[PDB]
Amino acid sequence: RSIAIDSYQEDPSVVVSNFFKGVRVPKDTEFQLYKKRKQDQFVLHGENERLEYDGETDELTTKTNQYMVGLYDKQSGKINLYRAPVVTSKIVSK
Amino acid sequence: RSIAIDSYQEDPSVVVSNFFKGVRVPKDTEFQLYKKRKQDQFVLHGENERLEYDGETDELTTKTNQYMVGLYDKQSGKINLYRAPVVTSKIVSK
Amino acid sequence: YQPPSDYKQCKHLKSFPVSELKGDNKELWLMKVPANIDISQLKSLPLDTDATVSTVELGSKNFNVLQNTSTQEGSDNTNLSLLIPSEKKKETLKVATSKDNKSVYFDRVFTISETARIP
Amino acid sequence: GYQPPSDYKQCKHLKSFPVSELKGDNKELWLMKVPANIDISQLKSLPLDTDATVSTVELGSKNFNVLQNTSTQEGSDNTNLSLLIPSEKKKETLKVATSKDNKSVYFDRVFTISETARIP
Repeated sequence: RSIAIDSYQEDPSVVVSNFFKGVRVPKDTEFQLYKKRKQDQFVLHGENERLEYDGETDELTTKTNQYMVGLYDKQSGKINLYRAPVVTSKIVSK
Repeated sequence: RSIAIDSYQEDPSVVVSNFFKGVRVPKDTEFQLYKKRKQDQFVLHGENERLEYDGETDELTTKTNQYMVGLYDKQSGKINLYRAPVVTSKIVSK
Repeated sequence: YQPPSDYKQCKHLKSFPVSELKGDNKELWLMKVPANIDISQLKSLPLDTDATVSTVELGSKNFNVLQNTSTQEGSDNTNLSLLIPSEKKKETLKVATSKDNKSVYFDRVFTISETARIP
Repeated sequence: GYQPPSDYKQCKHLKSFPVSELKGDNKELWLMKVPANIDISQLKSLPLDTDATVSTVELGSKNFNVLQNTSTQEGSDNTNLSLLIPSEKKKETLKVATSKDNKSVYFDRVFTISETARIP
């Protein structure tokens, strides 16, 4: 045999709580889960036929600030916000 | 005078790349985005009219290990994986 | 109640098949694995479900495997409660229970660890 | 071929951004730099004055300074900033956003939201 991975869920679903041996939690008990705001770090790679493009986010900036790309409507006065990484990149020949 | 937020996207969608002033990137250039593997930190809170439930993840275990809850099928030899935080909790009378 | 200043509630909790648990055919597992293994890239886990101690190939690296539930230390896991999101509002969690109304327990617990090295 | 650092994973399943709305008359493309501690999802409005160069907004219980960076000589030129968007041709790939005229897409405004001076 070999155990087949049918599905893998990376985003929060279940929680394993650790109390004490023989714990009894009433069936009616309702719980909430809270996640610490921890912003992602990225690497960007690009390839042309002639050139190579390579960049990364700044570790400290990732801790201090967030960047949003916005699509603003002059007429309606409405904005659509999108959180985005800002990667500083280099171009190198092949 | 206040801009209305029609939508906010927290997950990755677009990338802001920073090269140099006057950069020309051919439209055919293909890029890939890569994210640093993190483990999140959590807080768990529960309640009812008799007790209060409070727990958190261990900072070091978050850095060293990942936990999975799995549903295994003896017959098919297939597993369904779910990433999970392990929270050590306390019960306090209300 | 107010959570820590830098914690935000998880309000979009993904589904977990509660129903698949009461049936004789499915086993509920817990796996402790090194954080450096990218599970998403794996297609199979060649864990030997009969062995207490084994070895497993992942990527191109050497990992020891220990079926904790096969030792006297890992036989009792009644201290561990599985909280699942309710089908009503996947914004709140409740303890997973059976027809016996006593908390759901892990059938198997596995630990995957790196082999000793001298960095 | 290319290989990313050992602890970096590829971004698959990139979310939607309306590319088509880009060179639409009534639309502008903005970049905002904001403090990481502000929860944007809890906000219903951003009281930015698109007419001001400098101002003090009030989000939640705090006060912040606002700078329309594109209204300065320093931020006059932002041609170093390119927007990369998803592709319908190569799976999980990004390409530079271009206009109908094959011109590189540039930000119309850039804002920095910063906290007011405090001794923590």
